[PDB]
Amino acid sequence: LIIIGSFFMLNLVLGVLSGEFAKERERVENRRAFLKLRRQQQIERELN
Amino acid sequence: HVPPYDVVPSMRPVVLVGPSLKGYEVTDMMQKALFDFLKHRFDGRISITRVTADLSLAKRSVLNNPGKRTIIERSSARSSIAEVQSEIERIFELAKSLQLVVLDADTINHPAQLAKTSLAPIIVFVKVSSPKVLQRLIRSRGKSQMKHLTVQMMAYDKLVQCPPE
Repeated sequence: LIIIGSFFMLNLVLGVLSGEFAKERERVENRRAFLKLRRQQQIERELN
Repeated sequence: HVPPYDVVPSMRPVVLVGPSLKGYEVTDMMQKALFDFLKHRFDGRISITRVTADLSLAKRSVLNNPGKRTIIERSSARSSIAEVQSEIERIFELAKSLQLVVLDADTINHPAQLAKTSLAPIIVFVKVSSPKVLQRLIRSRGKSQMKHLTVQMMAYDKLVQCPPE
């Protein structure tokens, strides 16, 4: 009972959440925000 | 009637171009770093000379002798072209001594300004990769540079628009 309903279910939840997060990261808005952050970091390095 | 041969100094002079207008703080430190480095590492074989006056008025096919004497009271005799013309050959004599010489000219800010003359110098380009970094670098100096920041962008962008060849 414990093995099937508490560890297997936790594994399923972790897998589904990881897949959802991976799909969410590659969305257009998140990609644009990350590009902005990377460009700002390059600017800060060159400024330093 | 361009002659096949031109007279140039024996050792190529070195000129540093401002990433932006010379005589301003940011550029001034940009070239003083190189000047101190060449002086310190390469002492005993390199001479440093400063040209306070202009150097862009070096012409060879204008006239036989414009303003040969200072007592002519001509428009060109009492003008600044005489001193600039006298500045030309001292680079030649320093080059004839085999010692490398640089030019600390505060007027030339573009390679084309000093390309058709008989100096034929080595031009060193110090530039920031992006104007975004340059704007904040200018901002870091203080409120004094905020006034000339506006005209200081164009001296950078026009210069970087120049072809790299």
